Amino acid sequence: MNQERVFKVLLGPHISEKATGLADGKSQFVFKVATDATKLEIKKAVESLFSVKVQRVTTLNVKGKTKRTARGLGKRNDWKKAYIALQPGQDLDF
Amino acid sequence: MKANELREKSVEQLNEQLLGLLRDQFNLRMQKATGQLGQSHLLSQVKRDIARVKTVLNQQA
Amino acid sequence: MQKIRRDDEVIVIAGKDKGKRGKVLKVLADDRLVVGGVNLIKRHTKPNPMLGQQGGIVEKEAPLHVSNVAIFNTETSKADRVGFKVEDGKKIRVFKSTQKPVQ
Amino acid sequence: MKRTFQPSTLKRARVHGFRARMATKNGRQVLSRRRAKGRKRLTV
Amino acid sequence: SRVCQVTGKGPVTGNNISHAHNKTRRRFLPNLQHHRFWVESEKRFVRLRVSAKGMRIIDKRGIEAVLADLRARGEKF
RNA sequence: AGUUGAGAAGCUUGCUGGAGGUAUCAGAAGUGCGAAUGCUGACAUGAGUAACGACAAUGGGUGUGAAAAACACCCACGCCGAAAGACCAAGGGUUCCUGCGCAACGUUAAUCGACGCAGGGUUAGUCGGUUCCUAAGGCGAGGCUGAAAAGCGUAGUCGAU
RNA sequence: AACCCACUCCCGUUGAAAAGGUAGGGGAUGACUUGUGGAUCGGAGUGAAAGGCUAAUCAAGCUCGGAGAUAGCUGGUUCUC
RNA sequence: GGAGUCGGCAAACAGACUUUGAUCCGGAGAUCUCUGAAUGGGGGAACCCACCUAGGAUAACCUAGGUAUCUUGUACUGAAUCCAUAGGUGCAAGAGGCGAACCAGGGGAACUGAAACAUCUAAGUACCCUGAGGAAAAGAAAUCAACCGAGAUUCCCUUAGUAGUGGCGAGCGAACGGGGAUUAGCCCUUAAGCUUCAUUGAUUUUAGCGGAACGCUCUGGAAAGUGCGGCCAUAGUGGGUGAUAGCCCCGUACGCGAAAGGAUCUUUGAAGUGAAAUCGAGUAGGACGGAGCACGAGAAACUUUGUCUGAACAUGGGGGGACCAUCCUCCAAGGCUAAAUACUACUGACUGACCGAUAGUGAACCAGUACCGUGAGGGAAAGGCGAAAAGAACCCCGGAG
Ligand SMILES: [Mg+2]
Ligand SMILES: [Mg+2]
Ligand SMILES: [Mg+2]
Ligand SMILES: [Mg+2]
Ligand SMILES: [Mg+2]
Ligand SMILES: [Mg+2]
Ligand SMILES: [Mg+2]
Ligand SMILES: [Mg+2]
Ligand SMILES: [Mg+2]
Ligand SMILES: [Mg+2]
Ligand SMILES: [Mg+2]
Ligand SMILES: [Mg+2]
Ligand SMILES: [Mg+2]
Ligand SMILES: [Mg+2]
Ligand SMILES: [Mg+2]
Ligand SMILES: [Mg+2]
Ligand SMILES: [Mg+2]
Ligand SMILES: [Mg+2]
Ligand SMILES: [Mg+2]
Ligand SMILES: [Mg+2]
Ligand SMILES: [Mg+2]
Ligand SMILES: [Mg+2]
Ligand SMILES: [Mg+2]
Ligand SMILES: [Mg+2]
Ligand SMILES: [Mg+2]
Ligand SMILES: [Mg+2]
Ligand SMILES: [Mg+2]
Ligand SMILES: [Mg+2]
Ligand SMILES: [Mg+2]
Ligand SMILES: [Mg+2]
Ligand SMILES: [Mg+2]
Ligand SMILES: [Mg+2]
Ligand SMILES: [Mg+2]
Ligand SMILES: [Mg+2]
Ligand SMILES: [Mg+2]
Ligand SMILES: [Mg+2]
Ligand SMILES: [Mg+2]
Ligand SMILES: [Mg+2]
Ligand SMILES: [Mg+2]
Ligand SMILES: [Mg+2]
Ligand SMILES: [Mg+2]
Ligand SMILES: [Mg+2]
Ligand SMILES: [Mg+2]
Ligand SMILES: [Mg+2]
Ligand SMILES: [Mg+2]
Ligand SMILES: [Mg+2]
Ligand SMILES: [Mg+2]
Ligand SMILES: [Mg+2]
Ligand SMILES: [Mg+2]
Ligand SMILES: [Mg+2]
Ligand SMILES: [Mg+2]
Ligand SMILES: [Mg+2]
Ligand SMILES: [Mg+2]
Ligand SMILES: [Mg+2]
Ligand SMILES: [Mg+2]
Ligand SMILES: [Mg+2]
Ligand SMILES: [Mg+2]
Ligand SMILES: [Mg+2]
Ligand SMILES: [Mg+2]
Ligand SMILES: [Mg+2]
Ligand SMILES: [Mg+2]
Ligand SMILES: [Mg+2]
Ligand SMILES: [Mg+2]
Ligand SMILES: [Mg+2]
Ligand SMILES: [Mg+2]
Ligand SMILES: [Mg+2]
Ligand SMILES: [Mg+2]
Ligand SMILES: [Mg+2]
Ligand SMILES: [Mg+2]
Ligand SMILES: [Mg+2]
Ligand SMILES: [Mg+2]
Ligand SMILES: [Mg+2]
Ligand SMILES: [Mg+2]
Ligand SMILES: [Mg+2]
Ligand SMILES: [Mg+2]
Ligand SMILES: [Mg+2]
Ligand SMILES: [Mg+2]
Ligand SMILES: [Mg+2]
Ligand SMILES: [Mg+2]
Ligand SMILES: [Mg+2]
Ligand SMILES: [Mg+2]
Ligand SMILES: [Mg+2]
Ligand SMILES: [Mg+2]
Ligand SMILES: [Mg+2]
Ligand SMILES: [Mg+2]
Ligand SMILES: [Mg+2]
Ligand SMILES: [Mg+2]
Ligand SMILES: [Mg+2]
Ligand SMILES: [Mg+2]
Ligand SMILES: [Mg+2]
Ligand SMILES: [Mg+2]
Ligand SMILES: [Mg+2]
Ligand SMILES: [Mg+2]
Ligand SMILES: [Mg+2]
Ligand SMILES: [Mg+2]
Repeated sequence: MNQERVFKVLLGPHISEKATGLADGKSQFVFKVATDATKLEIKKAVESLFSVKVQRVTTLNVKGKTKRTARGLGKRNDWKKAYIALQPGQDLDF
Repeated sequence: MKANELREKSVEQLNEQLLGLLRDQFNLRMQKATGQLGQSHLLSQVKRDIARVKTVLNQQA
Repeated sequence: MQKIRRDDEVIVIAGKDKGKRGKVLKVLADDRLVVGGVNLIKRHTKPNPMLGQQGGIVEKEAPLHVSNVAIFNTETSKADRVGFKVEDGKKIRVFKSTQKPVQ
Repeated sequence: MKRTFQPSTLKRARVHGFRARMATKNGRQVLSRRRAKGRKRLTV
Repeated sequence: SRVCQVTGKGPVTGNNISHAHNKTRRRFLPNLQHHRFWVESEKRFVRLRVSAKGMRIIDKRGIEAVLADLRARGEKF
């Protein structure tokens, strides 16, 4: 993968109560990634930027909610989410 | 950063101007996600600075 | 080029504030101006505690049409019309009555 | 009682789909007729 | 399809008129058969779908001259 | 409202309205409505009348609340149980969970909801696809046929049940 | 029995339902029932044949054009003397 | 250009940009995801799976290019078969699809009218299909006239609803001759003309610049209105500004303007084409079955051809409405050719004894939308506070309604 793609796969961390508990209980962090990022690319970008060692990545696609307005039906974008598991002891700074 | 001084550099010097800018944009995306970004204008400013470099880097060929 | 510019000394012709003088503060779109100290209004705002705190009754100027004012010529102490003098290198606005540049 | 419309997405696409209109020339006149009217859908 | 190879004769249309003068659409088709022509120079037979009028033209001009005209307009046989 | 003509109609004024109207004589007409089981909206009568969708069934206590037959919890009754329980496929598409709400929707009320607003939620080498193979059938380089569009079909490549 | 069907009565007919329900009824290892995919159609298809079925439409579907078809037939046709 | 700006519904709150020239407008360029003729192979359009070449990474790839089919040309190559033919590869050039109408062709109805209905009409219309162009087609007499003459094609007005034609019914319908719009001809002993270039000049188009002349008074929330007196005019019935403005703003008459693109017309050089080689033979003429000529077999001439035949060579051949004789007039079987003519989906300016929200487009509004249908397809309703949001602070009843 070229040197451009490293900075373009990760779209930032995902903030929720479930991600907060995962990061503490079992060292598993949740990220927002590009809709075409593969597990191999996500694993390499985290290793290259955050200077941690990644063992497994599980990924899922999320549908965009549809909100009904006075002008008809409108929907938000579809995004992609990844759960990244690290070594038993090490954290991921920001 | 203007396009006048971008044409004072070589193709060798123009390819870490882009790498530095791309890393700079990445740090801004991370701040925007966590809500600790007050300099809202920096997001679009770096977007046009990347596109400016890619144009000059193409006028050479 | 604009016949009426920001921070100009003008006099109001036509309207309730006719005869008054002031400085131009803003030049809005759709041919409207905001002259400081004239065409004052009162606006009452309900102070919802959420999303910041709000007050009571505020004082502010209201816009008026750009053709209801005129440049005040401090040579005859009365309103005049402007024109764009033929340029040696740049347009200069001058008074029609006296053929002198505006300041 | 059994009604006339029994949905199936596979059979919907193979009779009224985009690639089914483009196969025959009479189906290509249907697509161009809907483009002229200005239809938003244009396909099933 | 049903067109003479050497003259381009094709189907045309017309009417059938009865004794009470009722008219119905019909067609007139060329009288075209399959035939093999021995090309003396080429040392081989050539098969065409020519009408009986095209067989008379090949008599008058030869198969060498008729074939060259077919080649010119790309009418591969 | 008053008045004037034989009539279609004209004239003058009170109140409302808040910016346009057109004498006279001519010229042009999308020129006059009660009917067409006329067309489009609004509103009556029937009439506060029928009905409120399986005849398994409900009774108390407590809580919240502006307000409780219907919401939540407790005690006690009934009903299904080769289903009215549980799970796959099709089909649907956020209806799933949480906080805040009750205008409209719910054939009654609603503090409740498959309803409104906002946030969250779906993690696979082994599960189902895709990838490999073909059935019926389809398309089909050349080809053969056909006024033209085109029809049939070989090599081939699609097509799961 | 499940499943497929529809012989009788009553209810319902502004229906719970533009063809149902409760009670009884026929077949139920076969000329059986059924899921998925595919083929045949408008003077054409399919039919153990009722002129039946071909999207609640059938002695010739639906849709858009010829088209404002034609109507010696009904209806209607607006201010004053 | 010359001071504000970060598109609208659509407002608020934040971050900012700039006279060291922003936002904005015009010319040129760069980027240009997936789908669609879609073209590397498939496919349920917006998806799935690849191969080859070059360079770069060492791991489970990246960047940048090629890989459809057919036609024409070209190089190599090679079956039955000896030679070579069919075939097979590799390179180039071209096409493909869309578009409201106009044009040239291929196929081609019925309702209806005839107060029934077959011939006939409707009508070579509707529709389907193919091809080209900014126009297309046709065009330089084997044409007419009538013993006098005209002189290519196309379009308009007459001749004329006439001569004809017609179950001689309903109907269809010329030409000769006149008046006009346009003006042009050139070649097969190789030409006009047309394209593509490279030059010589001019004009237009894509943005802009200057653009004159009014004060006082009364009513009024507000003058442009009342009254009095002036000024400008190649600019005086434009738009809107707090009620009705030549002199308040934007404009208007009139003049100026283009770094750079497009287009048109002119010179003058090049190449290609025109182009069919050599004046026209399976052609003219003929018989049978149709079509077109206004002309429906009729005394029925002329053009065209599905079947079958078939001349002469300027002392020769075609036509002059059956046919013959005499006269007159043209030279078919090879080509190219502008203008006058047809249309408008699209762009600009101006205008209207056109509409004013049940009207005018189906659509003034987020309309080919909502909704209806498996689909093709059908198809709505819905404008206005005020000059300016100054859009109602604060108190009271009520569920923080
Ligand atoms: Mg997964
Ligand atoms: Mg979206
Ligand atoms: Mg007939
Ligand atoms: Mg009155
Ligand atoms: Mg007005
Ligand atoms: Mg009048
Ligand atoms: Mg009327
Ligand atoms: Mg009446
Ligand atoms: Mg009425
Ligand atoms: Mg009536
Ligand atoms: Mg009446
Ligand atoms: Mg009625
Ligand atoms: Mg009525
Ligand atoms: Mg009532
Ligand atoms: Mg009663
Ligand atoms: Mg009663
Ligand atoms: Mg009752
Ligand atoms: Mg009941
Ligand atoms: Mg009931
Ligand atoms: Mg009930
Ligand atoms: Mg209880
Ligand atoms: Mg209680
Ligand atoms: Mg109850
Ligand atoms: Mg029990
Ligand atoms: Mg699904
Ligand atoms: Mg919802
Ligand atoms: Mg729920
Ligand atoms: Mg709640
Ligand atoms: Mg209720
Ligand atoms: Mg209540
Ligand atoms: Mg909800
Ligand atoms: Mg396979
Ligand atoms: Mg097969
Ligand atoms: Mg096929
Ligand atoms: Mg083929
Ligand atoms: Mg396969
Ligand atoms: Mg397969
Ligand atoms: Mg399977
Ligand atoms: Mg069943
Ligand atoms: Mg039966
Ligand atoms: Mg029965
Ligand atoms: Mg029965
Ligand atoms: Mg009984
Ligand atoms: Mg039984
Ligand atoms: Mg029963
Ligand atoms: Mg038995
Ligand atoms: Mg099927
Ligand atoms: Mg079919
Ligand atoms: Mg039919
Ligand atoms: Mg019978
Ligand atoms: Mg039948
Ligand atoms: Mg039916
Ligand atoms: Mg019929
Ligand atoms: Mg039909
Ligand atoms: Mg009618
Ligand atoms: Mg008709
Ligand atoms: Mg009547
Ligand atoms: Mg009356
Ligand atoms: Mg493609
Ligand atoms: Mg393909
Ligand atoms: Mg492809
Ligand atoms: Mg084409
Ligand atoms: Mg024809
Ligand atoms: Mg007929
Ligand atoms: Mg008549
Ligand atoms: Mg008749
Ligand atoms: Mg009749
Ligand atoms: Mg009859
Ligand atoms: Mg006819
Ligand atoms: Mg062209
Ligand atoms: Mg031409
Ligand atoms: Mg002539
Ligand atoms: Mg003579
Ligand atoms: Mg006769
Ligand atoms: Mg100007
Ligand atoms: Mg001026
Ligand atoms: Mg007013
Ligand atoms: Mg004015
Ligand atoms: Mg004034
Ligand atoms: Mg040629
Ligand atoms: Mg000749
Ligand atoms: Mg010859
Ligand atoms: Mg002949
Ligand atoms: Mg003959
Ligand atoms: Mg004839
Ligand atoms: Mg003949
Ligand atoms: Mg002949
Ligand atoms: Mg002749
Ligand atoms: Mg003759
Ligand atoms: Mg000639
Ligand atoms: Mg020509
Ligand atoms: Mg309307
Ligand atoms: Mg109105
Ligand atoms: Mg409408
Ligand atoms: Mg639908």
